[PDB]
Amino acid sequence: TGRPEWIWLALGTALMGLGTLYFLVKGMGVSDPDAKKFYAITTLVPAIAFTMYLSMLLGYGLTMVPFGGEQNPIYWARYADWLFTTPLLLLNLALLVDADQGTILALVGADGIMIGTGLVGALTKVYSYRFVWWAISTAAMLYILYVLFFGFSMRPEVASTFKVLRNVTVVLWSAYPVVWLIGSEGAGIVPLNIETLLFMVLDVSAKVGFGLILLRSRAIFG
Ligand SMILES: CC(C)CCCCCCCCCCCCC(C)CCCCCCCC(C)C
Ligand SMILES: CC(C)CCCCCCCCCCCCC(C)CCCCCCCC(C)C
Ligand SMILES: *C/C=C(C)/C=C/C=C(C)/C=C/C1=C(C)CCCC1(C)C
Repeated sequence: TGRPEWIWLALGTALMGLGTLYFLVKGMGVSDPDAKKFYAITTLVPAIAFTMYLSMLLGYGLTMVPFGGEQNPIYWARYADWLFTTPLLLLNLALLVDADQGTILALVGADGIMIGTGLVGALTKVYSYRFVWWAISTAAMLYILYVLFFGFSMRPEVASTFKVLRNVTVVLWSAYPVVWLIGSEGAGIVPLNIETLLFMVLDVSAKVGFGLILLRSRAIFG
């Protein structure tokens, strides 16, 4: 289409759809209750992202936000996606290490704050305050990363996959605040189409690459 980032939204739609169908097919037959949860979470995540990617691709998940005296294209549909998929991703981690309920509530809650303040920052029309919201959201993110590293005798398989995915998590999730800051939601240093490319590469890796690593490990089986 006529938005140059369409190709990345189309590619992301395709890859999230394909990942969803792959994991769907893959978890066919699975009968281990514990495995079941990881497959459910793991399939649901790019399923949701598939729909929100599609929503962006078709223009529904896009709005215009006036700031800097300009009419700025903001893909709000990403926060609808992340609002659900990032806690689910954190749930995969939390389940893996058998986290306490209170740690799960702290993560999910921190995560909703992260995304909702990100969303608020995304939609805020006073340019400076956009970054106040960025900052609070980043602080929730840093809280989450804190908890993933310092907040948790588990099976060596679980520990191993958990350390890998945790690593994967810290490196990819940390990139999102940077992209937002330098891209069109923030300082407008990086153009929207490049930003969408970046978020697509992060999202696919954070969702599909992450679940391919998780769904590969025997850590998911009781
Ligand atoms: C009781 C304790 C822990 C601290 C009180 C001492 C006073 C110092 C200020 C707070 C410092 C503690 C956190 C250290 C790490 C940081 C990254 C602090 C960043 C400071 C800047 C803005 C964030 C808000 C703050 C007012 C803490
Ligand atoms: C059979 C397997 C392993 C995967 C098929 C599921 C579908 C999803 C798409 C491929 C995902 C797997 C790799 C995860 C990591 C990444 C960094 C993917 C980046 C995607 C974007 C462009 C690169 C080309 C791709 C089409 C894989
Ligand atoms: C499914 C995709 C994932 C894992 C997306 C993760 C997104 C984040 C970690 C977002 C973080 C942000 C902040 C820390 C700063 C403000 C803006 C955000 C929402 C991009």
